[PDB]
Amino acid sequence: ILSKISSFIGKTFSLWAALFAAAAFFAPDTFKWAGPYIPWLLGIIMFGMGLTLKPSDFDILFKHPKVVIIGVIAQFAIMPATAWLLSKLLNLPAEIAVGVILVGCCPGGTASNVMTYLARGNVALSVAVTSVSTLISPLLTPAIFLMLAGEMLEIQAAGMLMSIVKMVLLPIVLGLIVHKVLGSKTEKLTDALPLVSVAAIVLIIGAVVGASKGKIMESGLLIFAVVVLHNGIGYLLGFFAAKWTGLPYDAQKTLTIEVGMQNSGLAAALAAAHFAAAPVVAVPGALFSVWHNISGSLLATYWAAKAGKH
Ligand SMILES: CCCCCCCC/C=C/CCCCCCCC(=O)OC[C@@H](O)CO
Ligand code: NA
Ligand code: NA
Ligand code: NI
Repeated sequence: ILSKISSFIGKTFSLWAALFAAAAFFAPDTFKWAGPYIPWLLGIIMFGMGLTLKPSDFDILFKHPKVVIIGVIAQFAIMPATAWLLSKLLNLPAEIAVGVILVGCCPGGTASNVMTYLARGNVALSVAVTSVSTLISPLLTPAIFLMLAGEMLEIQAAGMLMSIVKMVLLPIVLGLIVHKVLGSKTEKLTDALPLVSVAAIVLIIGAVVGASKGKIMESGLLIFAVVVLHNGIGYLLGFFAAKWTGLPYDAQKTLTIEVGMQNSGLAAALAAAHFAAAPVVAVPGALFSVWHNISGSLLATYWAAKAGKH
């Protein structure tokens, strides 16, 4: 029972998130109790990621490091640069540009693992690239964010590294330990992971939307269009990054999805933690978490149909 509702909730995530977002846009007091808990809500999500990691998920890293490295490089070369170029070309306000760049600087999101499966790409590659990007993000996300956004607002890069360590790295390590400890019984914790992760992230979105209602009223449509462009250009450059390195079609699909899909929950949590007096900074991350599941689903559905799915 717990499993099949998890799949339905997974397929309908953007609808649930959109309704919670609407509820927060008309009743901000609704989810403002969750604001202070955003880092912990993300911590739970990343704790779930650690519970599902296994040593065989890194077999491809030691057998085929170059393809994995290509994916990780494409992640941190395309999405931060794309966020900066969009911010400059569209002349976005500093607050919004910082939040868009912040999203672009985060690692990939584990949802890319599922979209890659649905798209019939290389799932082992998707899992490896997301895992590696995530584990090195405490160093790379602040470093790139500092370089691209440091002239817009004051950035405490070392402080953000420690935030990622506490919200990402330690929960993952706790998840790895708990799993090595529990062994096979861990399946009974991960049976709850999809619904818990969905509840946590919609709470983050609702808290972010409520705190920035006024800014969404004046800039909500602009931010949405930037997210669509940022996510979409990611797919495009990820695809051709794979094609021009000579990788096969299944890997092209994987890195398309890997690059365009982001750990946008982390971007929202970092903005809440470090830019709390500017709530709109977290809005790009919140919207990205919704849109990239819609866009990734459309892309995966398209590629599955091309691969012969009835
Ligand atoms: C369902 C399984 C339950 C297992 C629980 C494991 C979760 C462990 C996660 C820990 C992550 C905590 C790191 C969170 C610590 C950083 C929070 C912070 O300092 O920012 C200030 C905020 O209050 C601003 O809003
Ligand atoms: Na992935
Ligand atoms: Na990505
Ligand atoms: Ni048929």
